[PDB]
Amino acid sequence: KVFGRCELAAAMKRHGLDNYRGYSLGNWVCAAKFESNFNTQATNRNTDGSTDYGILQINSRWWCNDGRTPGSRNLCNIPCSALLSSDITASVNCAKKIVSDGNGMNAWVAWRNRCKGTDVQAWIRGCRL
Ligand SMILES: [Cl-]
Ligand SMILES: [Cl-]
Ligand code: NA
Ligand code: NA
Repeated sequence: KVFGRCELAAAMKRHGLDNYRGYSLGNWVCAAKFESNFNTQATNRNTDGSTDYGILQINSRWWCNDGRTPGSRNLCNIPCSALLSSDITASVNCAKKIVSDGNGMNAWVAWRNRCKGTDVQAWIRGCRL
């Protein structure tokens, strides 16, 4: 599914991401825009052979099992294909584990490089939430 901006913001609020670990909703919408262009089906291979999956581009090295990333972990205890669903629950629940692991949203390269230190509230402007 390709979400609209405000549709995704509402879904992420319904799932408890607004101010989760102190990150306002606009941070999560901004990260999703630049990680996946709001597309739940997005996949991208990494140089080390791992793959990123879904709206928040969650990595198979640590977080999910895709059957082809040797020596990797599965800390969210899910198949990576679950992260491509039109239902974002699995992606959100795994992202909550990632953002809580000590490095906050710096785990998402695109967030650090394109959202951190910008007016992230712009990403939810106009939306009925
Ligand atoms: Cl959803
Ligand atoms: Cl933090
Ligand atoms: Na915000
Ligand atoms: Na894995």
